[PDB]
Amino acid sequence: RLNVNPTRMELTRLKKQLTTATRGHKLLKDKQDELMRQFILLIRKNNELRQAIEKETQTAMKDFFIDELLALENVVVEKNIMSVKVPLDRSIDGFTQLLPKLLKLAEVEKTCQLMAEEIEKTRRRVNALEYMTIPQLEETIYYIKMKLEENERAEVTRLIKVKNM
Amino acid sequence: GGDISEPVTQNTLRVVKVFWGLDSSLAQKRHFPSINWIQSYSLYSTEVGRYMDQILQQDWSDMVTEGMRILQEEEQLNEIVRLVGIDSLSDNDRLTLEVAKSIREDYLQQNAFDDVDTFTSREKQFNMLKVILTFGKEARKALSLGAYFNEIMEGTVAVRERISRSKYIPEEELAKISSINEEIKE
Amino acid sequence: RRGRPIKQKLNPDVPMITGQRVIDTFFPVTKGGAAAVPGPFGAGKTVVQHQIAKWSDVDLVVYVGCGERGNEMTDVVNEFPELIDPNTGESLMERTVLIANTSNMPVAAREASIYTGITIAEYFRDMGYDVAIMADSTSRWAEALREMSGRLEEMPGDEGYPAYLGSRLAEYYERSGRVIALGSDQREGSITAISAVSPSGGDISEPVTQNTLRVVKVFWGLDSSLAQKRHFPSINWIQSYSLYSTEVGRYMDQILQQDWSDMVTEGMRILQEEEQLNEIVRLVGIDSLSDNDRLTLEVAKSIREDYLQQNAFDDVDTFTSREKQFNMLKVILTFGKEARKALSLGAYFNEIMEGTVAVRERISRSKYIPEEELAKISSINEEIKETIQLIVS
Amino acid sequence: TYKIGVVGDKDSVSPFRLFGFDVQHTKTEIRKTIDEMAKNEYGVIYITEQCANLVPETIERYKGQLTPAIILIPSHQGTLGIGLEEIQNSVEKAVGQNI
Amino acid sequence: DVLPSLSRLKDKGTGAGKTREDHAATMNQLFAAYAQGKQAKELAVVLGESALSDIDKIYAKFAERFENEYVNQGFYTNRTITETLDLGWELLAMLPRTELKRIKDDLLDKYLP
Amino acid sequence: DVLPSLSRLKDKGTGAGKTREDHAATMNQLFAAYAQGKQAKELAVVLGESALSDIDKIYAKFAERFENEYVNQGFYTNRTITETLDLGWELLAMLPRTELKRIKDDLLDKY
Amino acid sequence: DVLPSLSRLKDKGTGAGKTREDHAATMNQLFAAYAQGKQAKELAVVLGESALSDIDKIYAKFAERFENEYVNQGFYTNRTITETLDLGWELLAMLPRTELKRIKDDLLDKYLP
Ligand SMILES: Nc1ncnc2c1ncn2[C@@H]1O[C@H](COP(=O)(O)OP(=O)(O)O)[C@@H](O)[C@H]1O
Ligand code: ALF
Ligand SMILES: [Mg+2]
Repeated sequence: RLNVNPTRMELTRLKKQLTTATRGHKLLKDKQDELMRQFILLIRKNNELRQAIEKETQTAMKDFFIDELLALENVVVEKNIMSVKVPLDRSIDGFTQLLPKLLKLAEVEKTCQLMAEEIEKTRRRVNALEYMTIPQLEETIYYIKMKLEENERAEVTRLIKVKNM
Repeated sequence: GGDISEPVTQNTLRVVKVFWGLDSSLAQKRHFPSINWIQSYSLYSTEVGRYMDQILQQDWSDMVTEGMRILQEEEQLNEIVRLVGIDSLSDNDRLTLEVAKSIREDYLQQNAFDDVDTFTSREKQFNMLKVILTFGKEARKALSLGAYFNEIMEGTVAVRERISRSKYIPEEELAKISSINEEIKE
Repeated sequence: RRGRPIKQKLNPDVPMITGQRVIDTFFPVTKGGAAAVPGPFGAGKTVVQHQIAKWSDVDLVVYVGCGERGNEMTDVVNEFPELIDPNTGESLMERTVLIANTSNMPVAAREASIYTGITIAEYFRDMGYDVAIMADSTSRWAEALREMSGRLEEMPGDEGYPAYLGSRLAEYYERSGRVIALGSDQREGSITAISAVSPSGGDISEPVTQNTLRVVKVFWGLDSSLAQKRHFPSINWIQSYSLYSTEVGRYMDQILQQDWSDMVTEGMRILQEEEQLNEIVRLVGIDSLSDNDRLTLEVAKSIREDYLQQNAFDDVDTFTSREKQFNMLKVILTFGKEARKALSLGAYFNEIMEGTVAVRERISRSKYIPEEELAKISSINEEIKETIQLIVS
Repeated sequence: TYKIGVVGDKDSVSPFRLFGFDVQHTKTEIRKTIDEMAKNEYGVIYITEQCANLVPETIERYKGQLTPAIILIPSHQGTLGIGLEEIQNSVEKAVGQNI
Repeated sequence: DVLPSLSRLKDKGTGAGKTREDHAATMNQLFAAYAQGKQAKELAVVLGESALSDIDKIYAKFAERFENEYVNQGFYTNRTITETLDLGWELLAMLPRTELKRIKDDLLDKYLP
Repeated sequence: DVLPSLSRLKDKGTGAGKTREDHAATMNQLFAAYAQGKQAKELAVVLGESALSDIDKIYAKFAERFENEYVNQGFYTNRTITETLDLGWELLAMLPRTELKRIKDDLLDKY
Repeated sequence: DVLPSLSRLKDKGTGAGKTREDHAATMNQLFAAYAQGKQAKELAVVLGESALSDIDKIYAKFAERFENEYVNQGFYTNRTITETLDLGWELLAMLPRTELKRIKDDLLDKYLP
């Protein structure tokens, strides 16, 4: 439990912090359940994309004086989805086709990684509240209320003894 | 044990009008004078605001209310943000955090031993407040110009330091403090 | 009520061989020292005392059944006449005087039973013997004083107990220690105090546990969660301590002629790193741990269920000689020593774990190796290097 | 505007240089060069599945930042689950069931 | 603070002939609108402003105005029962009708500006 | 634990002629940065190392060295006051000059 | 709940003539299988079902039958010591013989169905 001095004023303050903590734990897991929904549709799409482009890019690589000809044509936007920012000669012909195909593969695979990173930040946010913050308070409140009662219980006890004097 | 629920303090606060509650958590952090702003109060804060509004002919009672509101808003944020964390803090809310930090370390934090911080005159207490308050008010207009949070700070570290040593300005050199209002706008 | 006189007290620097590995290694009690065992109900306070009353290198044990169960006392006078020492042939009952005043027995007699035992423990101390005094339990003596205090209409102090509870406890533990007994012979006698504390709800903030911690230097804090997971003896390695570990470390290092204090400190460093790691595993995950840190948790796991765990009713583990403890801790430490050698060379985490499955079993059964076969343990050290070398290649 | 860097064997990634891409060709050498252009605000950093297994630490740390994206690409011989392993491990660890 | 404050006899005090017919309905409407607006402002602190919808942005704006314009009237400001109820409707006029569920449409179409 | 600890007679016992001219400014600068560094470490162990701000992360190491090297010195080490104050600046050189706000430019420049 | 429960004198109740010779061996293997099974059942809610291995889902499935068939008998269902041990042996057949590390090969070949 977090170190604290037992007082009636501290009891009510820790009582209000736990109620806000319990609701905040509810909301961050809702964000955890939500992220799991938009990640899952995007991830399955990426998995199918990645598999298709992978094999297709290799077969392009598979089909691929040659040094002198390659000597001498030189040719990401920030979008916020939810709480996460998201970025936006036959073998030669296959290369140019794949080059657009790889840019969309880059601005999609990197998007899923940013979803997984924010998923992990929220996940550990949620986990700490359930395993540390809220339990530390729950045990703290127990000790606080314990002390106050026996203290007033032992305080009125001596007052009965002083009354006999 | 810092327990103000004892009868001595409780009976005292039923007859006094001003309460300067000292906090241990701020004293250990070398914050001085370690007066708990949320916890402390003053029944004279209303009438002194009316007098101070007249002497310097400035709306002092409501710019003091704005400073107390900022410190009150931080305590609301800090308590909802201790456990949740500030990573999802909105850009607008983050400014208030940097406004409250400036109010706490620049104005409230003062050391008696240094000859300068020991005394603040009525003209100095206004100029420093005028810098920090107009900052949070005009930098609000900066963040409402489609600006990200990270930016306006990074480009104002030079102004934000002159704000730190605003207590240090001698009484004669007060123009130094009042000149921070135009550079923060620019 | 008045302790027997001596010439002068001596510093207890001779570590006692209790046979319990969690004790003699990390939290050692010296001959003449004072050790408190506070724990909740069914956490293993008495069982620890029964093992100490039977595997200690002492000339006489004094067991005080202060307010405990009546079945806990009948079990003594039946099992002890059968615990024959294989060297001298004398039973354990021949080497022990026990005093019994159970819970339902007169309440005031609990105080008399405590002072009766320590006086007998002092009578044999003056003969130059090393006597061990067992108090089971001191929390019931304290209730008798609180009960007596309520009858005398005295001003209660902390939680109803009389205000003189600090002195009565200090008056008792100071009657122990390694002494120079009276007479011209200048002989060395000692009294080792092993008292059990039974706090309400396992809360050590209660008065009698705090006053005991002030006057003793060994604290065997039992944990209820460990007693539930069948982790026995249920000694919390994070909260328990022994102020003799430094002096015992100097003495222990010398006889072994090995840096044993640096092996205990390193083994302790792994267990304290396990506590810091378990907070991250529950927060982030075990899969989020690095190969070196996940190795630390596995090496610390070997320290727990192979060295700290000791069954009281099993013959192979119930006792562990001093030479056997060194071979066991050296093998567990040699595991991580060569494992970090492999991780820094390029080996993976699971590559070392899956390739050492056969060797990892031999360490977990090392506790059941008899004292006449200690060469099996030390041979695993050389065996580990051979298994590690092929894994590297 | 950001630049695109490519890492891999000469035969497999050479034609990428005809479009204006930083085409480069051991673990510690890729680690220093990848972090070099990453500090020079590179947009996407394509790497082969053979050179990336030699520097998983560099990828693991670098993937967190949004501005530079490290993408695994096949070579002239192929891959062995590098895309799938990065994708499927991020699923089972962040969702709870393989899809 | 009106959330922990209660009046055990307010039902007879407010109504037709007493004050106005819309006294009981607007009370229960502004009461739930504040608790929802206060939790929405906290949702902007936990989940950020991006999680707040178009309706939540109005609820957070309601509580902020209800604190500063309704309750915050002044220790020297006498407001008649007529001026009090009409102010509540102006603060409730920010939310769409779909938000105002406690008030029946017979009286909602009578006073809502 | 130097955060809850305090001495009340020291202001008149430090300064130029007694110990060092700049003792008071370093001292004040130390505690404040240690308090925040300890505050950040208690956050690292809960919300993760990466979740901590980079500015705070420099502080997280500030408090780590300020406990194992500054405070941890052994029960038989008599370090001089000059060696103690020089050590303290070395622990303040980690943080950038802009974050040292309770040391004046005159004392910042000379040390 | 047998995890927090305990009987400190059960040793003087187990063994031949006081109970079936398998009593002590079956008791301790059932306990360890439940403790691991509940622990695995907890892992399925916190980290999903994909973070547990094939042997983990077996112990989790065993803990379901242990609580629903072995413990759940009914307040008017008197079992005997024979039927109790026979019901426990039937439950151990789910776990492989290599996982029953606390029962010697002897009692395994004699009672395991
Ligand atoms: N070292 C041990 N080895 C094996 N079992 C133990 C050990 N210590 C305690 N136990 C188990 O815990 C139970 C209670 O132990 P005991 O010492 O009587 O508890 P208390 O703390 O109440 O004295 C015993 O019946 C025993 O089964
Ligand atoms: F069994 Al106990 F202390 F609970 F002796
Ligand atoms: Mg007992």
